[PDB]
Amino acid sequence: NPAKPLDGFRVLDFTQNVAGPLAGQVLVDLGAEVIKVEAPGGEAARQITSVLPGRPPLATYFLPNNRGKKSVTVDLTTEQAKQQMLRLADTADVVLEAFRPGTMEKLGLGPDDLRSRNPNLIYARLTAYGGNGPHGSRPGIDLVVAAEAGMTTGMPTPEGKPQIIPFQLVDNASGHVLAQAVLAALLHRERNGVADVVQVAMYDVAVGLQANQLMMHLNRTQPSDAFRTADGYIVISAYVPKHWQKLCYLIGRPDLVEDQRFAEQRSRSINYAELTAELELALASKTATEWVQLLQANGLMACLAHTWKQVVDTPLFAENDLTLEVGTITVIRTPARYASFRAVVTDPPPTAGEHNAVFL
Amino acid sequence: NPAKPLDGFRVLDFTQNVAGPLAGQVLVDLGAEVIKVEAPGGEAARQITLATYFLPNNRGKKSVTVDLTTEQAKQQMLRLADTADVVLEAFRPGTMEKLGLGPDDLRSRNPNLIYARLTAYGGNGPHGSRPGIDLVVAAEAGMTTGMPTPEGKPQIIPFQLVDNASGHVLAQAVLAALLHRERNGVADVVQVAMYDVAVGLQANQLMMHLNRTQPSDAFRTADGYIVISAYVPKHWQKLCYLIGRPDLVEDQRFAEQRSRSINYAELTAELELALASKTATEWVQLLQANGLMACLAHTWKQVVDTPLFAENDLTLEVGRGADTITVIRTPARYASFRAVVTDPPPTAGEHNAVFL
Repeated sequence: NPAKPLDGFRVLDFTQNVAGPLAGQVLVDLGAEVIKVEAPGGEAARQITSVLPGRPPLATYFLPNNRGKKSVTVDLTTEQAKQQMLRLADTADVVLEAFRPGTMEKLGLGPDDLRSRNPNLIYARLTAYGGNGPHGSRPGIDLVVAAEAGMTTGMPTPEGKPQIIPFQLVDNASGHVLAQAVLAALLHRERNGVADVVQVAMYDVAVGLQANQLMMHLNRTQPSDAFRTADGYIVISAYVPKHWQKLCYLIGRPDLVEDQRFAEQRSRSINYAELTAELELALASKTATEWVQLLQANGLMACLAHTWKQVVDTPLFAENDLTLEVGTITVIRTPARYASFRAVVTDPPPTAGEHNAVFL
Repeated sequence: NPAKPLDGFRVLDFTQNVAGPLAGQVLVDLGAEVIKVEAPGGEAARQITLATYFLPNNRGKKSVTVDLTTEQAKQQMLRLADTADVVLEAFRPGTMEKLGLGPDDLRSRNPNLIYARLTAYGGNGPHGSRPGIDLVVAAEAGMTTGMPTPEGKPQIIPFQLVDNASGHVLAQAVLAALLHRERNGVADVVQVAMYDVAVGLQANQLMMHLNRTQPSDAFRTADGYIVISAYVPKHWQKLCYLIGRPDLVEDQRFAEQRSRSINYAELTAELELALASKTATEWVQLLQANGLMACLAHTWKQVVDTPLFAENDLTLEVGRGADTITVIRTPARYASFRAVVTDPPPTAGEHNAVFL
């Protein structure tokens, strides 16, 4: 019922898989009409399912990021689709595209093709590596882009194998950055009358996520770690003088405050190895849950390293109202929250080509 | 010279550390006037060196120095907010209210003011009231799951992904709010919790517990590891011929995609047997020439020197002539204007005279 930021805006979404569609989902949550353009028979990600005992399989990649969207089914190689897409684009505020560089141009749907017809059209491109040269022309997925951008650095594994982060951080981060860039473009148009071309590379996002560590190499705080306890590990960050002193008294080790090895913070960094040893000797007297309870009650930053299975059952997780029901299946909402409207949609994903008679 | 999306907008930035200032930096790049509010001595992050935390996210901002506990600074902030379009704040829940600078305090005076709050855990109740930093929020949101360590220690990701992702999400939400105000006349309160962002980055992994593909990994070679993803039927087949193992294509253990996943341990031994005859660099060259996804697992020291890194124009220089400092630009790019700034960070309190 209440107004949403993007009411009245129409988005043509050519993207597949996760990053581009998440950006589409963010736009939907903000009130835009987002029209998926899929290959005949539907997007391939519709078929990639996970087993749910006693129930139809769950399209774990497709369903969460295409709720409340509309769908047209079209074969982009034929002349008929080209014309339908050109007519559909004349009515659009935004085009979202995530093919590898050069594709849309070969189809006759490039930024120049579409923008010559519609001077108010915002054109947004998401690629793996940028399309700025020969090395950046390649297709990629999360796992390979993450590793090529350096995200395995400094994480030792038992076998000496590079550590591969087991969630799709580059995809999901890229989705939000693209959404950000579309929003900026919409504002640019609204205020200045300029309809822009926007480009986001997953590689650039990944580099950005590691910017501080990368920076030391562009130019030729303890205790803050996980620690053994009597039972399980505890994560503690207490390196600011007030917190550090507080910590030493709380674990029953006042001697550490004035120990010349640990008294100043720089000493804590140089003698970092000795410090974790002293802390773990002291932390041995309680379980991690007990230490977490004690340290938090005294205003120190500490927590358990929860597993995914544990996270979803914590009181904090329940408190933040992070889930929605899609008719039933449970999914996670987009992170940004607003007071004057709810940035969620209850609608299910569209069936493949559901709105062909409506838009073609 | 050319118009920028946020020309004419003024932002009041109370944020510290990485997450919030990154959002401010995006706003600067998009043309906004962003005014930092710092402690009298200057933000603490100015001193944590050389300055890996402060310099990259505060270029082109202006700076005022004030002690927020005093009534004089309180009044100065209230007058300044009367002129502002956006407030960015990243203290723990309840803090700004205690200073008399909460959303109702500021929005009562300025009905067009957008108020944006970045917290660690949300502030929606008792559990989400705590302060936090990247490392602790990441572990509490589940980001150590499924990563085995030599010593059995939980694996802590050594870069600030939750901070930097949160900044972009905040920037996104501020942009949405600006459009909301522009089109619907609503000046909103915006909230982004780092925990919520962290949950979102892991959404598919979390989702399996709310309701209920090979080869794609790193592999040993003669020298170094190679990362390969070739699990799609057409790609799987190409890989087998290129590494000299046509027998693997029809091998009952590996012929179907589901089989490769079940027998991934055997698959890995067979693949590494073949990959042992060449260096990782050699395999990357060969596999890419044939349209397969493969790369080295570069270190940070290596990434910066690659031809790919150079192609994408990812760095900018801060200062003039010699002894400039190199930083990384924000990722989104635009044709009608450059989302970059040359200007250096402000000195502590540099604009005290102009704003207070």
